Amino acid sequence: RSDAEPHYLPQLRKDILEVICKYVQIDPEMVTVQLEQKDGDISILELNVTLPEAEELK
Amino acid sequence: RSDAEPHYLPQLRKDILEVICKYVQIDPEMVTVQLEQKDGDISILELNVTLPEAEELK
Repeated sequence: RSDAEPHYLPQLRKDILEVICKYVQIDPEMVTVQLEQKDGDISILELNVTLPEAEELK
Repeated sequence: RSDAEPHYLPQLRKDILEVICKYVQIDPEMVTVQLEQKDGDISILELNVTLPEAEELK
């Protein structure tokens, strides 16, 4: 797990998953996660959030 | 603001920003946000997180 070096980066992404859950309801397999980097000692953690339909919830 | 219809989607992304702050420290202009959709009544909220260098923090 290359994201284990910090131990917080993956803690925040999983948090946004529970966060979107507190306000909505989606699975972890629906949210993608991908880290990138720039030529200047910089990183870029991007995460896709595929939300499904919704209507039964009011 | 097309993301104002739900009022929670943008609340979770801003939360992950503060979350990465509680465990680290970055600006909102460093994290990108982009929503997408599929041909099946589905959405895809992707957000880039450009993290800067780090060392002064122990």
